[PDB]
Amino acid sequence: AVVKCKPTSPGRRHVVKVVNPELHKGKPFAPLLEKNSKSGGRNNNGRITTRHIGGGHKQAYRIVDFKRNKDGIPAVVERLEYDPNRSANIALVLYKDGERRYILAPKGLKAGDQIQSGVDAAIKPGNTLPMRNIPVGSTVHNVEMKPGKGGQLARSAGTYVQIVARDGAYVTLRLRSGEMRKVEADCRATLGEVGNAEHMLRVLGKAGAARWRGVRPTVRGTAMNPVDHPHGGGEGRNFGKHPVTPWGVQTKGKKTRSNKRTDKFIVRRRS
Amino acid sequence: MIREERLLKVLRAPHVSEKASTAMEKSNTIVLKVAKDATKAEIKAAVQKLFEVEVEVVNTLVVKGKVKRHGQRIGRRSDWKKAYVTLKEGQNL
Amino acid sequence: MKRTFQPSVLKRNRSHGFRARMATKNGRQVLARRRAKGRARLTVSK
RNA sequence: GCUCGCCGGAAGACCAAGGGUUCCUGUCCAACGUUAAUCGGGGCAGGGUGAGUCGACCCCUAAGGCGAGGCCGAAAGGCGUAGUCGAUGGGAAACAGGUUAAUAUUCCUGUACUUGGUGUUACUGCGAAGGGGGGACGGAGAAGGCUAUGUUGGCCGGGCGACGGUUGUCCCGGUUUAAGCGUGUAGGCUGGUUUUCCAGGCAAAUCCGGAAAAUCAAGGCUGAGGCGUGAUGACGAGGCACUACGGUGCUGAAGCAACAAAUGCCCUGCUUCCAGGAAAAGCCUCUAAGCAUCAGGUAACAUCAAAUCGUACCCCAAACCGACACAGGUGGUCAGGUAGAGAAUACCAAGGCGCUUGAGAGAACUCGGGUGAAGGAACUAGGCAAAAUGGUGCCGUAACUUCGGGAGAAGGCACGCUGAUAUGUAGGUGAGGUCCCUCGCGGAUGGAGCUGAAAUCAGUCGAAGAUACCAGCUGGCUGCAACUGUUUAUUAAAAACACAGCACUGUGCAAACACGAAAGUGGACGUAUACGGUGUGACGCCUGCCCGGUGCCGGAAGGUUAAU
RNA sequence: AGGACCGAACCGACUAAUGUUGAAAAAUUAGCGGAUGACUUGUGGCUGGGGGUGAAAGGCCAAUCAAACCGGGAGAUAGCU
Ligand SMILES: [Mg+2]
Ligand SMILES: [Mg+2]
Ligand SMILES: [Mg+2]
Ligand SMILES: [Mg+2]
Ligand SMILES: [Mg+2]
Ligand SMILES: [Mg+2]
Ligand SMILES: [Mg+2]
Ligand SMILES: [Mg+2]
Ligand SMILES: [Mg+2]
Ligand SMILES: [Mg+2]
Ligand SMILES: [Mg+2]
Ligand SMILES: [Mg+2]
Ligand SMILES: [Mg+2]
Ligand SMILES: [Mg+2]
Ligand SMILES: [Mg+2]
Ligand SMILES: [Mg+2]
Ligand SMILES: [Mg+2]
Ligand SMILES: [Mg+2]
Ligand SMILES: [Mg+2]
Ligand SMILES: [Mg+2]
Ligand SMILES: [Mg+2]
Ligand SMILES: [Mg+2]
Ligand SMILES: [Mg+2]
Ligand SMILES: [Mg+2]
Ligand SMILES: [Mg+2]
Ligand SMILES: [Mg+2]
Ligand SMILES: [Mg+2]
Ligand SMILES: [Mg+2]
Ligand SMILES: [Mg+2]
Ligand SMILES: [Mg+2]
Ligand SMILES: [Mg+2]
Ligand SMILES: [Mg+2]
Ligand SMILES: [Mg+2]
Ligand SMILES: [Mg+2]
Ligand SMILES: [Mg+2]
Ligand SMILES: [Mg+2]
Ligand SMILES: [Mg+2]
Ligand SMILES: [Mg+2]
Ligand SMILES: [Mg+2]
Ligand SMILES: [Mg+2]
Ligand SMILES: [Mg+2]
Ligand SMILES: [Mg+2]
Ligand SMILES: [Mg+2]
Ligand SMILES: [Mg+2]
Ligand SMILES: [Mg+2]
Ligand SMILES: [Mg+2]
Ligand SMILES: [Mg+2]
Repeated sequence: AVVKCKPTSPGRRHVVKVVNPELHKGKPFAPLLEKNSKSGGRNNNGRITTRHIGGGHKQAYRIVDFKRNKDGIPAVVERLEYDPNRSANIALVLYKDGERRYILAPKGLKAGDQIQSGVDAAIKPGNTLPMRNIPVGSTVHNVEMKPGKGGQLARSAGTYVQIVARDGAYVTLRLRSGEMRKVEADCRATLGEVGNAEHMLRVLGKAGAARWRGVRPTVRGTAMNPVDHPHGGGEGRNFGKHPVTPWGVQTKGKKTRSNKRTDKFIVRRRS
Repeated sequence: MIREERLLKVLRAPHVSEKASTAMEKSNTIVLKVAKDATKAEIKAAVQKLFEVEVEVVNTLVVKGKVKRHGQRIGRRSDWKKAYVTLKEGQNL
Repeated sequence: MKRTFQPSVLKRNRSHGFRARMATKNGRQVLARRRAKGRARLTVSK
């Protein structure tokens, strides 16, 4: 549920938070956790290569099953959990043979529901199979771009993909970006939408909240001196530049896609 | 713990002082300078063979040599090892 | 107030120590020059 | 030596870092010491640092470093696999007392504990670089039980007071005791046992996980403190001997209870939230290669071993960083009495100090303070600086408002002491006794003793009872920025930056973007409800017209147009 | 519950006086702001000079940063003094 906070303090007035009582309280399933090393957005030269990353809460990594290829063995959802590493929630599923895994929690899915993967699984939310066996028209998420490689498309909370055509060895997908894209039909996909669509209704309400999430301040170019940014200084507020990146490239409007190698899978670009 | 060539080189000298005299009267303990690289075991064996008395326990410390200036230049005395070697109650020498 | 030299032997030795000079071509050149100059102390040591 | 004064959440004590003999003793005084110096952190000499269980080393890993081969790069080199290092984190074990001029959880006395080797003996499936468990984890908050500690009483020793009183409801002091061992408490968690079966745990498993029957209701795990023991002891005012007057020896009373009580412990708990909270080994268990009367495992007793380095002294400072014996800087630990909400503040205790030129004088002027007639902002750029306000409880409190606020708005009243209610009350705590008991560190009953705010009534002293220290000044109009935050270390803290929110715009994942001749990497173990760049800047009511210029996006016909 | 309120430690640095051959190459005294957080702090690590880092002041990068420090080209050049 999304909940507004009362204004018992100015940093609370605008907070709107997503609170989901279906989610496990306390700790994750230890066997599926790894260490998660924060970067500050610096690379193996110690240089900041992506700005504005730093601080924010410590996080363990949950091992999520994006491939969903434990075929034929049914499994049941034990509980949904919070995953700090992503906007979607995850399900702890138990397989008939004693194995446990994490999957992306699709909308509607809950403790008790039964999932299954393989060339013959039932068409139902939470089930996974090659798209050559999902009816054209359906709605899917966690879609593979190469067979058996693992889900890469439509994983973020609330997202989904629609299979709009299948022909030859390929399906055509309407991605959430609006793009029409071809992917080969032996690629796997999971029936449903990703859960937690109410994610986008949160309002952080204060600066501290973005900090908890590891977002450091963005400094406007126009607020700098010429030596630092093409957006220069001035004398009082001054602009008169064509707007650019810090590196002198045209922000606003310049396409930066450049991949002849994959051009051929793109049926229609996003508008 | 021993080979006689090494044992003969391990004890260097009696150390004399009020603390060392008292350690003998009061505790049947003799105080020695021993080789720097000497170990408690060597010291114990050495004392036992050469001075021919039975040893209870050996304690050891390393003394830092004092520095002395000399106008613009310093000199430094040598570190050495001190051994508190306690003899068994039936006192000897 | 608080001054620029705040000691740490561990950090002294890691930045400037003999082994650190020896680890790179240019640090080994620091030692070469110092030995050619005939310095008594090549690095701060024990 | 006797007094006086200062600190006492420190100006005491103890660690780390850093220093490195500055420590103790003798001796000396030129230079050092802002003065003299017989003294010194100064000169010279000698002495002094004692460990299985305190730390390091050691085993284990974090960020990160290094890296056989390897990938990459004119050379130099960059990156990286297996590995190997790296604590600021995880991993065995010791306490109280005594002692030196100077060390002590290290020596001594007493009393313990840990992990290995070897033997003996009884029993036995042993085996890892592997599996599984465990180690192993956040923030906030609640409050019950405790201890540290204190207070009073009792107990024991001593006292009878320099000046009125002081044999009593009087004065002073002491009333301390560890680890370990036994007991398994307040309390926390969790159902337990058997059997059978299985697509998981890289093979294997008797272990974990999953499935199915059977059966019992109580089982197990964790756990402060208390009590006992340790202790036949140690410590203990004082006494009696001696003393070179610094000391040393011998001896040694009481050593209890009630009440209060942490921020320490139970608590790695419990409750709750979102921002969702290291790793690896030690440890427990499972098997594989294997080994099978061996080996190995478990136990009791015995026996051996536990090396090496550190250990002095300063440590919020005269010994470290500051050129100085420098109003500076420097991480952690401990927390006594009275008042007090308190770790604020004042006065004290233990402990430490009077800050290394002093003696006089009592001019101007400067610095830092106290008091001030009448006036009361007339000062000045400006109330700058001063002066003022200042506690608790209750009564009461406007516009405006996003309904939280504004608000401690404003303003008012009470406030010490003594007695009565009640020789100490409401409450808190809780003994004897009685009774039950699955008998205990148990339950009920019982209310003794102890402790104890607050109110009302009456009385009473002073000019003044929040008496000191301590401790808001209040209100009205208006510019700017929503707000908490950030910033020019050293003339600017602001209206500047950030900010949640909004928009534009790029980006289909080998993403765009960024560091890199490259390899590799960040973005991200993310995937369009995501990531980057740009502008605007909570919220409310809103955001109109202009595409000629410049910038960008799209276009293919025509013209022009490169190497070739 | 809260980037909530008052207020020590702790973090900061709004005003004034003093000091300015200082006690101090940035302090001291009286007042001041934050004080459960976008807090504060120890140990160790990473980023390197047209480079870093910057809630952006051209701030900071070992007591002078619109291009650090050291050594070298080096006796740069100096129609100036
Ligand atoms: Mg500017
Ligand atoms: Mg341009
Ligand atoms: Mg030693
Ligand atoms: Mg000396
Ligand atoms: Mg001395
Ligand atoms: Mg003199
Ligand atoms: Mg001296
Ligand atoms: Mg010993
Ligand atoms: Mg490397
Ligand atoms: Mg090589
Ligand atoms: Mg290692
Ligand atoms: Mg460590
Ligand atoms: Mg001492
Ligand atoms: Mg044996
Ligand atoms: Mg393991
Ligand atoms: Mg918790
Ligand atoms: Mg007590
Ligand atoms: Mg009298
Ligand atoms: Mg219980
Ligand atoms: Mg005595
Ligand atoms: Mg000491
Ligand atoms: Mg100290
Ligand atoms: Mg401090
Ligand atoms: Mg002085
Ligand atoms: Mg000082
Ligand atoms: Mg105080
Ligand atoms: Mg007057
Ligand atoms: Mg008057
Ligand atoms: Mg008036
Ligand atoms: Mg006027
Ligand atoms: Mg005037
Ligand atoms: Mg004023
Ligand atoms: Mg005043
Ligand atoms: Mg009255
Ligand atoms: Mg105006
Ligand atoms: Mg503001
Ligand atoms: Mg400034
Ligand atoms: Mg200022
Ligand atoms: Mg703006
Ligand atoms: Mg407009
Ligand atoms: Mg065009
Ligand atoms: Mg606050
Ligand atoms: Mg101040
Ligand atoms: Mg405050
Ligand atoms: Mg650092
Ligand atoms: Mg030249
Ligand atoms: Mg010249």
